[PDB]
Amino acid sequence: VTQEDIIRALASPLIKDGMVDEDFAEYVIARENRSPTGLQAKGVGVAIPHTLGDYVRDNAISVGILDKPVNFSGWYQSPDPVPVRVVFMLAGRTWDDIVIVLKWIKDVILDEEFMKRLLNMSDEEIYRQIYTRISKAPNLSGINFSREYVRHL
Amino acid sequence: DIVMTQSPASLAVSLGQRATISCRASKSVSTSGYNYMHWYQQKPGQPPKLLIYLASNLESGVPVRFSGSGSGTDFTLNIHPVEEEDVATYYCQHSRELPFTFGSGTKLEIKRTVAAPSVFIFPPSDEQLKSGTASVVCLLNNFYPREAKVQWKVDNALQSGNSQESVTEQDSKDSTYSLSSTLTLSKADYEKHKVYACEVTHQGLSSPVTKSFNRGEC
Amino acid sequence: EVQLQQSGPELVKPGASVKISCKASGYTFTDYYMNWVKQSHGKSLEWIGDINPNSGGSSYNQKFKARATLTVDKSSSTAYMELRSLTSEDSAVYYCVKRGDFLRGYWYFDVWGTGTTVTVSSASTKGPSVFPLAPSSKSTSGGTAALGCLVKDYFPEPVTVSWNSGALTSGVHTFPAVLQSSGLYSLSSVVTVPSSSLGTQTYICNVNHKPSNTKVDKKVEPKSC
Ligand SMILES: *[C@@H]1O[C@H](CO)[C@@H](O[C@@H]2O[C@H](CO)[C@@H](O)[C@H](O)[C@H]2NC(C)=O)[C@H](O)[C@H]1NC(C)=O
Repeated sequence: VTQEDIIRALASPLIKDGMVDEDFAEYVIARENRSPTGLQAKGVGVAIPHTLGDYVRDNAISVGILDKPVNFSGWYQSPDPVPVRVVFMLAGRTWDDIVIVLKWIKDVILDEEFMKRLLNMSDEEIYRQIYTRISKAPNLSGINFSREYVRHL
Repeated sequence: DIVMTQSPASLAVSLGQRATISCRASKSVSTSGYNYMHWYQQKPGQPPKLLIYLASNLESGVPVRFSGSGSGTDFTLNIHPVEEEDVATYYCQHSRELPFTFGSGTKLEIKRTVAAPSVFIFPPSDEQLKSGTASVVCLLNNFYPREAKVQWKVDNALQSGNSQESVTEQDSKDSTYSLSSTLTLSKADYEKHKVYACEVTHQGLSSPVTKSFNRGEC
Repeated sequence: EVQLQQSGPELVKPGASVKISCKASGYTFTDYYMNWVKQSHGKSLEWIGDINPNSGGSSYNQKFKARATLTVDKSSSTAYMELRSLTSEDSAVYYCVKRGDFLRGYWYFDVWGTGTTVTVSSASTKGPSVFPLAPSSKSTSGGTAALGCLVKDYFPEPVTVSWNSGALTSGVHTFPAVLQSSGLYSLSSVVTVPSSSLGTQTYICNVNHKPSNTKVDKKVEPKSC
């Protein structure tokens, strides 16, 4: 499973729910090889593949857990790939949409005990935890997160 | 962009007949199991109202007599029984890609039997005379068809060029129109003459109907 | 009930800018996208842009872009649209319309706003003169009679005409405005009532021309015999 398998498997529930165009994963792969998003989250490996957003019909997040970590390139220079265990796929219509969730995810990946729960929870327990935290946020209205956006790989 | 050729431009059906409005998209606006197509009804002088969304689904409250179909590039809006309140303009709209575009619009007018108009004439208000201009109004009320002939007569003289006509939209109940002919003339020219007539010619009248008044008599 | 109350009519000189308000009620304001659609004088609809009320993010049609600005006010649940460098081509009716689908990518429209008429010209606003169309002293001894109000020489559009503060609605026929040779608009509004009510029922037409702050109430009487 390379980055392209991970992206297309995470974009698949988005395209079926009618929130991104048909060739959505191919756009985010194109931007992944231009401005990658490998993040050495202080404990775990985290990648946030996202895109421009004119082909995005609604803001959504698709979460993917990697039991076997996969190398992702990081934007922070350093031609040393990142061992990534959690993938946060993002689709936002406008620049104003993506900036809000990006700071929210920055607070997600700087919460070790929360983050440690993701590694050893099922697709149901993960949805219950991210939904409850998205609900408590005063922003984040307009992002969609249903039970079909959690996938282990 | 996507060009949507809506057809027909005008649609004349009888009461209880079938109304079929077509909309063609220059590109396939269907992706996955989603037909991004919507229909709206705009009654005269009102904001548009939603009829159909996703090319087949009725909005909550829309009567079941409206239906939607179509897939890919050709879509159709249908009204199985056409009612008196259904006179409006219908637009199609696609949600496939940005920017959203609409059809040119389809105006639905319902056919009706001949209805003769009731004619009235109004002398200018004395409050208007102080302003230096007089306006004489002749009213044609609740008639079908829309085509009417209104002639002005001032002391038997047929006027020309000093009259403007205004026609209402088709009524949502009786399916008739109403016309107002306004004769504009100066106060000085208004009082040089006495008789002010309004001769109306219509399909519903075997002979023309004239409504007149004499300046000064009430 | 979901309601999109819009701002009042505007007269703008060419080269200037206008900002239209659109208050929303009856739903969680930040949940649904807000759109703006322009309808020209030919009654053809053109989509302007959408805005996410929660993030402020807006997407625009390319034709109107660099001139249209979409903003919201989350506290008062009000959507704003700003159009700059206006010309005569921008003289149209502008609607704020609600999305309708929550989070599904359907992107249809469920509710259209009340509408705001925007007229762009160099001419100054002028109020109308309301003159009564007195019912004929003949009429009919037991039949039907006709009366109304003549709204003459105003600019720009539009004018709202109601009868008896809205109580009288049946038989009313407010005609479309006609462009007079003087350049100004003119309107006639009529209503049919029974003859036995000319002395028992009082009839008043309520004309409102917002661009010139002209609100007139005129009682329509049968003229003195
Ligand atoms: C991600 O890439 C790194 C860097 O190429 C890989 O780490 C190297 O692994 C090889 C073989 O195991 C070692 O010989 C190198 O010394 C490693 N380089 C280091 C540690 O800097 C790593 O294996 C890759 N991970 C995956 C999952 O493919």
